[PDB]
Amino acid sequence: PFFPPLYLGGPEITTENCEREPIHIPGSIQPHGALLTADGHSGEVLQMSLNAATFLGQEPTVLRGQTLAALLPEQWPALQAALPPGCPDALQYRATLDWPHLSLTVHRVGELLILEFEPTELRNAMFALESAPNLRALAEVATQTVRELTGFDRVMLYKFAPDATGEVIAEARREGLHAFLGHRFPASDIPAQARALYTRHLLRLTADTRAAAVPLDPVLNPQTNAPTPLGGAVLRATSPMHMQYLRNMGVGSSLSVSVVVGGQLWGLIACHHQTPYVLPPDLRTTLEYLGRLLSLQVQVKEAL
Ligand SMILES: *C/C=C1/C(=C/c2[nH]c(/C=C3[NH+]=C(/C=C4\NC(=O)C(C=C)=C4C)C(C)=C\3CCC(=O)O)c(CCC(=O)O)c2C)NC(=O)[C@H]1C
Repeated sequence: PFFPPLYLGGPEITTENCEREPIHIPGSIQPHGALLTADGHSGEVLQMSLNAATFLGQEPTVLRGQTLAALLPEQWPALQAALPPGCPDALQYRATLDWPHLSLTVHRVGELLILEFEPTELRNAMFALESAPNLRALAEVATQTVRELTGFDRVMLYKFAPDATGEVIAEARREGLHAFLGHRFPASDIPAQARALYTRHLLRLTADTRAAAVPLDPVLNPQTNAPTPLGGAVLRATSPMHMQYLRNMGVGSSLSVSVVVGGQLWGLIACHHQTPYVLPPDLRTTLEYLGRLLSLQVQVKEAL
């Protein structure tokens, strides 16, 4: 069972109890975007990240209490129609706004809407994946294609063994970087609660491995007096234990995509950049689609 989070009197995480970190409810986000939560009926703004002013151009005490009908009068009616009560937490409403461009992503958890604001601004990929004659070739073409699309310094295909140890089975990397190909890593480097979360939510990232997390205020959802679930928010703050691991490897930006085969976490497409780096929201949607394509192709090939 999970420890309480830091804001409910829980301990700082050490290597003795990695697996008990409640990574899904950090109560904070990464600073390259802004997050609001709102009531799914009234559109009343219930929580905001403390940096929301410098993104949305209003005072911090002024935003709390207002409704989305006032703030987003064009989007509010379509948002309600798109995410009605009872819909699953995987469904996403997406829009592009002009601002004094911002990408808006919304999902629903229970009676709460979660709004993510970020600045914004493939045919041949599909047939490259289908053409591969064996599993190795598919792995190599997948990492090389993802690197061409994104510009990341390193793209790995990271495969889980039955005992949850991992191995880099294919790799595309920048000239001068040393190889991780064939190296194996202990199960605890990606602990059990992360592996479970990564089976339901297929993409996550750390844009800057040195940036401090920005709190949500208030930290608890006023509907429930309980933590806000952020498992489905890409702006979710990353575990400080993983951030340190990345800094010690010399990585400034990290992103991975889940490869899910037969409902099981088969591997990750895992990406590194040496400097901080924000991938555009449109291009993340493409990566997500490639992960599903790769999952189907990996399934049929493992028969042979
Ligand atoms: C005691 C805590 C430990 C710990 C926790 C932890 N790790 C993650 C997430 C990831 N770890 C990854 C491991 C690797 N990346 C690599 O490049 C290599 C080697 C080539 C390894 C072994 C990966 C890929 C992830 C996923 C995220 C990403 O793509 O960057 C988490 C979950 C983080 C989050 O989602 O908030 C946690 C809690 N890792 C340890 O090593 C010990 C100290």
